[PDB]
Amino acid sequence: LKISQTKYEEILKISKKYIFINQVDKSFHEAVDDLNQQDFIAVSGDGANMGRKCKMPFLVLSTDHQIYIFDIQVMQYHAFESGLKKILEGDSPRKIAHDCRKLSDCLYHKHNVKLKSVFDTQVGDLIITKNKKVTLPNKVKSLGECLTNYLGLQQNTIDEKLDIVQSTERPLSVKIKDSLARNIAFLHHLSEVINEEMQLPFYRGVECYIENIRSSDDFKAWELCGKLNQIPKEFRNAIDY
Amino acid sequence: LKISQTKYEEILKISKKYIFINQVDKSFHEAVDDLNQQDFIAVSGDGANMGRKCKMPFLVLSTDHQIYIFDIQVMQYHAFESGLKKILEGDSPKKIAHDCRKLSDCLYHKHNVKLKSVFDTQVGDLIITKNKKVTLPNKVKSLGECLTNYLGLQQNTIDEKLDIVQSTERPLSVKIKDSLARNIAFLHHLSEVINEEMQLPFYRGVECYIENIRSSDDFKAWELCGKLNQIPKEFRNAIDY
Ligand SMILES: [Gd]
Ligand SMILES: [Gd]
Ligand SMILES: [Gd]
Repeated sequence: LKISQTKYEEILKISKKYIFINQVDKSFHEAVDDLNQQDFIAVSGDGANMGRKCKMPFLVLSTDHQIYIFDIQVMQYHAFESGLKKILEGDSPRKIAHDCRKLSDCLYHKHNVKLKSVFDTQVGDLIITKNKKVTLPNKVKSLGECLTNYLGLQQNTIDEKLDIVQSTERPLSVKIKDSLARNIAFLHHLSEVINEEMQLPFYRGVECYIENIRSSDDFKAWELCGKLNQIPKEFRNAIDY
Repeated sequence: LKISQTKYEEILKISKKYIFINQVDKSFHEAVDDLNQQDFIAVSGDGANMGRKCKMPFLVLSTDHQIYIFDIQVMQYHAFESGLKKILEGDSPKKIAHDCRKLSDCLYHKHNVKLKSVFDTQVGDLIITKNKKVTLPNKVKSLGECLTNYLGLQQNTIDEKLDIVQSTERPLSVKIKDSLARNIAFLHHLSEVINEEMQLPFYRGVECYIENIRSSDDFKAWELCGKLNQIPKEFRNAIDY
């Protein structure tokens, strides 16, 4: 694990505590209001794996503290008109996704929802790789490959083959709901790690600031307190790469 | 304004709804628990403007939704031993600051708190500027300048010269509390804007993903659904500058 044991356990608990929503009722509106209080929500690709060829049977969204499964098959367009569309189309919250290409296609052509304002962790991995290796790799990384690489999770964490027929059977099984929740549970976290890893020069510049006065002897420190309109002398080399 | 009118009004409300804490009591523990639920908290530089030369009379911390003013002059080290130290020295939450140089100095030498894990918006404006202009500027930007530049706020938003004598008199005046709260109110939002503006290639790569399949005709779209281990054909061009 590259995440803490504490944080891992907290996410595992979140994975078990999902809320399933299959009517536009008070729990729906409470979910929509919680999603709208966040800077970032995560959206799973589960349910959109055929792009524009098929409607989504469900839509999995989370905050950093709570996972929601919306039963799109049963609520139909009502779930979108009652708040999900504005969430997905709006600037805020930003949507975290891992490879939103098919999600975007499915939402637009099957649900009339134009996804906008996304943090894509697959794109982030490509940016981190380019920053390090100068050129892009020839292939992209799966969500599970990223969860292993960035968080240290075991290789089998994501259930990648949900069965298309069971996903459309109702009542929706507990086994499928539990898989959907586990498959989204680490995505919020992944995004925070990838965002930091994208910004290595920035973070070196921060570390220069945090130390610049604090580590100096008194006379030096007092001289620097009078020169705060200036960049620290070691800053340019710090952020260099 | 470069922020929405709605968001502006939300932040001005937060600025008025601060909580003042001057004893290690139930409100204090409530605040520490709230701050520890967050990915990011902000920390104002107000109170630390002489670095190591003087103790902080107050410490102002905020979440995205709530401002807290802690009376360090009255609580003294109890406030740090009761939860503030671990917050400020821990990896999580990350602390947003604008120019943490003196804050870091004061916290360590006057309060035995080693600030760690910071997102510094002054550093972030430097990174943005270097990205755009190739080289670093010859001066740094104040918090007020960055608020105007990035959020569109008016020039006099920050009260940059708190009255030293009223800052150490108790009861702490409403005028000083109100200033302290106004001076931190916009810092969380500033950090979110600066974080996005640091990452322009990333965001163009994201827009490439959102459009790649969605904008294609059906034939192309379906071919692309069979080639998701590959990078979109225009992605390099998108992320190039
Ligand atoms: Gd988080
Ligand atoms: Gd309370
Ligand atoms: Gd925010």
